[PDB]
Amino acid sequence: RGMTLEDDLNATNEYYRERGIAVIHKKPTPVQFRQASTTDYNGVYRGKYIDFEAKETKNKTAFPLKNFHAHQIRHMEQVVAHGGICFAILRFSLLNETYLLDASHLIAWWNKQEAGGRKSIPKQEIERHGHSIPLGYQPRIDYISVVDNVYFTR
Amino acid sequence: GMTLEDDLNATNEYYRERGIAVIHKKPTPVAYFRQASTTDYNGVYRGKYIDFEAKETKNKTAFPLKNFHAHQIRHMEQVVAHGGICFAILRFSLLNETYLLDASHLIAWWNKQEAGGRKSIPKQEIERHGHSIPLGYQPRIDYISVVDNVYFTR
Ligand SMILES: [Mg+2]
Ligand SMILES: [Mg+2]
Repeated sequence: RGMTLEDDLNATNEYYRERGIAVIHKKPTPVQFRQASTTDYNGVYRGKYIDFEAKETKNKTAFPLKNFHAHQIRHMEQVVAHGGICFAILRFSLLNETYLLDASHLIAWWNKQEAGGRKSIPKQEIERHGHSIPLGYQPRIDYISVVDNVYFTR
Repeated sequence: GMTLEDDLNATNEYYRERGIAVIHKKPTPVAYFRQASTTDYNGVYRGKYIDFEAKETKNKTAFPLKNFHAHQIRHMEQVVAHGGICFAILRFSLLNETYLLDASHLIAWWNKQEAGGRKSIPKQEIERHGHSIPLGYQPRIDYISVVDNVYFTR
């Protein structure tokens, strides 16, 4: 059960809410299936606005940018400009490795792609600029532990 | 668009395009319409989490609490506990009056119902504890001007 990144995040976000750690939800799918103009997850943690998109790939050496679209990137650009904590949770399924990558890096790669660059982010770039997320029983994907250390004054 | 919802859509689009704030209305949960587990609007402004519900009434002396449900109130309580800016935008359509009321007040009034309290908030109470929101061509409902003056230090 619960194999996909989406399933793991559902279990994780429910845990964070029920245990009083953070209030983050996956936005309902736009019906009136239309394509969303924002990222799928957002909420509040320590008074700050948290916003992220989560994608996974079977690729073992690079993360395909086709997993994202222009509107999501534009939205992330706006969130960053307004002081929100924005990132992508990227999983390499076949390696059981999940990373948190700040939106600034995803935005840059998306733009480079648009400028004629490669259409996938090399995994080494994600390891370099991103943060490995601890996996466990509960929460399954402890991305808040990473958010704490990266975006707040410990 | 004449409804409060339409006015907020036009207002939020303006705020995003002008680089003032990034706020969106969440899609309605779904040929069966599911009831939302959170309030309809959230986003970021000046690095803070913003969250609100917007309702309107044709009543000219009090705002019916039936316009909100338990799930939304509980969500607001959680947002407040986690340091977010949370409020309700209440519009008296026939008076052409729109107010911002902090969640703390809405929560208090809503919880008093089960105790035997009235099922509506007197407009006088909203004027007393709430804040009138300036109306215009663009933005139509300038609630961010109120948010900035009420939740941030000059
Ligand atoms: Mg999306
Ligand atoms: Mg709602």
